[PDB]
Amino acid sequence: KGNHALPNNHFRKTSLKIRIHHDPETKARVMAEKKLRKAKALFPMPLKKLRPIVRCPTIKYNRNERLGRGFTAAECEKAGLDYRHARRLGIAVDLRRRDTNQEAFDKN
Amino acid sequence: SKGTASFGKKNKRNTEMCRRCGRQSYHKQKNSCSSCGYPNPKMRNPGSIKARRRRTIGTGRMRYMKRELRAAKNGHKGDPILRTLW
Amino acid sequence: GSRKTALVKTRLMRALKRNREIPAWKRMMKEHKGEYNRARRHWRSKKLKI
Amino acid sequence: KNLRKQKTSSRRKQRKAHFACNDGEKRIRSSARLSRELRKEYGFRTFPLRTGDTVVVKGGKFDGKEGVISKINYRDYKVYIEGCFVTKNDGTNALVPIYPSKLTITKFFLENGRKEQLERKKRAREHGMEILRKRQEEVVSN
Amino acid sequence: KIEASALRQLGIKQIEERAAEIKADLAALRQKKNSGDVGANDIKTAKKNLARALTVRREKILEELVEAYRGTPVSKLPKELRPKLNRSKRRALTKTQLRRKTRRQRARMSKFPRVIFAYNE
RNA sequence: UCUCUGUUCACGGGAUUGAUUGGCAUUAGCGGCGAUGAAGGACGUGCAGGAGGACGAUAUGCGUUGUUGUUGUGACGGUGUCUGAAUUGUGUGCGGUGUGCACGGGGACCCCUUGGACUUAAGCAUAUCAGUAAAGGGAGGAGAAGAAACCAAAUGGGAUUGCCUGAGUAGCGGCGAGUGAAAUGGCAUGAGCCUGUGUGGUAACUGCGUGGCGGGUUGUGUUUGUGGCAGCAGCGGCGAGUGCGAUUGAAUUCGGAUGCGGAGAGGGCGAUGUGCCUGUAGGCGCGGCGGCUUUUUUUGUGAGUAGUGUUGCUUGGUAGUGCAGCGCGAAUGCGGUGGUGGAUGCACCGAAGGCUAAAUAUGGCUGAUGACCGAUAGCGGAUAAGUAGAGUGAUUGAAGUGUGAAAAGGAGGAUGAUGAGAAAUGAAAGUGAAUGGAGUGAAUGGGGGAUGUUCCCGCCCGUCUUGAAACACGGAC
RNA sequence: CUGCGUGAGCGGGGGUGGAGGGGCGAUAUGUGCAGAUCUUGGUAGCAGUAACAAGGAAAUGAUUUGCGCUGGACGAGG
Ligand SMILES: [Zn+2]
Repeated sequence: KGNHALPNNHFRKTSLKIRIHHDPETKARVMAEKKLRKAKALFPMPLKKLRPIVRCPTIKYNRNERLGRGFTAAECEKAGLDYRHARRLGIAVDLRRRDTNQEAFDKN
Repeated sequence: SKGTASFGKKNKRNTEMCRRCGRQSYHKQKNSCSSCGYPNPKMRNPGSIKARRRRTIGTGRMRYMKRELRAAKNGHKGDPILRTLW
Repeated sequence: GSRKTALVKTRLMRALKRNREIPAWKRMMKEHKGEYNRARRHWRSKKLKI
Repeated sequence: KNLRKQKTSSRRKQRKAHFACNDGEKRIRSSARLSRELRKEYGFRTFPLRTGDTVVVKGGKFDGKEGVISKINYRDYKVYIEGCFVTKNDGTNALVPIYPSKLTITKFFLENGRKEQLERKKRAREHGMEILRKRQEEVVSN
Repeated sequence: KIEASALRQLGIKQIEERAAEIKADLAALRQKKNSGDVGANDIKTAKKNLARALTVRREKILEELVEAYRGTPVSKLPKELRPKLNRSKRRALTKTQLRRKTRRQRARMSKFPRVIFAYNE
């Protein structure tokens, strides 16, 4: 009855479940104490690793850069280093990525 | 005569006390308890939602499990005499 | 009846020496006055079931 | 299962810890304060009670009396003192119970190993009043 | 009331014959209770005296065995002298058997050891 | 006297007001059973004892250690009748006759198997409810997953798991009712390794034992922490500062003074509280238990599998999205994939062996909280409640809180005592006694007047119905 | 018992009671009863009514006398 948009509300399954965390302020600060406790158990070394700069794929995001997963073995070699030894110095290495651009190879 | 007069014939007893669970439900001609399922090695699946909370962990005495819980708060040190061997 | 098993006899004995009122020296105390056992059974009204 | 240092400030939890604690904690909650002239020898304030101690009542119909404790009932928080009674409807007397926090200790009892309990607590307090002085005088520089 | 300290100077067979004397005066107290002629604290203290003599006797049988086995490792003790921890804490691998590595695998890690550094700013 | 109706006192019943060692919710940690005999059951234990609770022939409790003089108690260790997987058994590994392991309990959350109907489609059969409930097997503090035979179409990204956007969209569907993703982008957390082809100038290897036996060439190859670093919980103890006047049964009330504060959280005390007690803020002492942390040189492979014809199930997957039975059954400069069946370019990857923290889920237990309920509410259960009682059995299942500050005391009557007070408060329905008025008319109501009545008006409410005072239905209070 | 308000309702006085109770603005709702053959508890009329019992006697009753017909053992069940 009446002129309305046709409704599509899906509540026909009795098996459905609802989920709510009712106190997200105490949940955030309990996770920041966990994060500061790992940091001084690794004390001298900084708990995060150095990551490369990469480029977003399609034509919609073409003109945007970003932090990626890891460096390649050729980028590590030309910076005077072996990738087994870059991993002991807090540098992340990704052996899946391939090398196809010379400007981006130089920034990294 | 299926009413009052038929009740005067009911003097035979089919069950006895079960040696696993203690109810009057061990059927002697069947050789089987209708409550707990003895002599099957496992206990019978309860017949109702309330039946689960009438006989479970905690409805009896827990003679050993209470002791073990006090020992696991202190690292399970045992008798102080025998501690030299260990 | 006169015939009965050994396990039937020892449970009838336990039920028998339970059906008793609070002793008199405990009722005469200052902080136990007005107390009666209230878990009493009479053989005509309620049955034990073997 | 001691409960008198609960972190909670909930009313139902605090009344539950007062009316149902063990007998060890019923004795510490039955503690009394010392007089001025007895608090110059020992350094501390309140100490717990036992039979044989001499006290003084403060407030009520027995306000100002002095006597000796003849019986204590820690479980019910009741102290009986010789000299505070009433006459029943028979001609006989009976002693009246008083609450422990309305008494003041004067001249306590020193016979069943109690002379050493007072000396152990007199040493713990002067050792603790120096940790505070050294911290304070150095935090004076702080 | 006889003390637990007083019984800790006797031997194993001196305590056993001291426990047979307590059995006798319990037998006489059991007959006087039938006559309504027993005190109000008599049977209880004699009955607690015999529980003391039996715990001190197990303490001395257990000191014979702690000398009979001075060096045997815990696996090779009789099963009633081993520690009772948990069924689950008894089934688990040791900490030595959890951090072990193959010989080929820790030769591949010799040339690249661990470094201690610090990043600032 | 009886019937109806005023007034006062006494009953009857348990509403109302105020309390509460109980319930309910959210949040943080933990998730600790068993052949070294569990959970559950039966029977027993006190000088004088029935229920409950506690305990096991060492029985209404024993030892060590702390605190106590007390009906004593805290923290830890020992004992534990007869039963029950209940086993002096059955299956199985290593040995060669010795010695291990599995079984039961629980199952909210997790993995695997099996698998409904009510219901919606305004009927109903495909569809939907739903691969959900119930049933069965197997694990843990989490589990499962996981290091590209990937996604794509740019100048490309780069293991798994969770949340927001994408999006009620692309699509599936008696194209009906309905049903329904993912990639990219933005965040949290971040980590990668082991093996089947290892010497030949001599197995360089290890389960048992004290320089030996067993295994192994049809192929074994396994040092090391009373040291350091970071953390988490518990136990014990010390803990500042007060006195007068008025009212009261009693004051924390009211009126002058005088102090403490890193402590004016909360609770008790004859009543409404910063100095009456307990604690509180804040320092000291003592156990315990974990996490990281030791790196001799190595080269190469995964078949009754992948695929495929046919048959059945499943997915948004539309002409396989995935899985399985039966039958056929591969390759070695080779093999697989690119949202429409097939061909051919170009792009991107290496399956059919093994392990892997963290961010995620959740009955119960323990801490901390609350615009939650206040005895017909809140859990069935504020008490000797899964009890009393019912049923052949599987099962089923209540009702019941309050003397007082103090026992200072009562309990057939009368006379009395104690207390501030005879003692929680004590509504309506209905009744007894006394006393005022009226009546032989069913009663009760409105107007107008009056210490009852006399004149006028007035059928019993709610509901369905064209239409009710109805011989229409529900309604004793 | 008495005042104010068209009304829903709000005040004051005298007994009883023996510990707490309100106004005004915004905000959160398990927010207002005569009925549902409504739920649970208590209570009327009917009505001192229906129904049931009052077994042969002798001042007394271990004595005298009058009437009825199941009586005694084993098992199940208690
Ligand atoms: Zn059974």
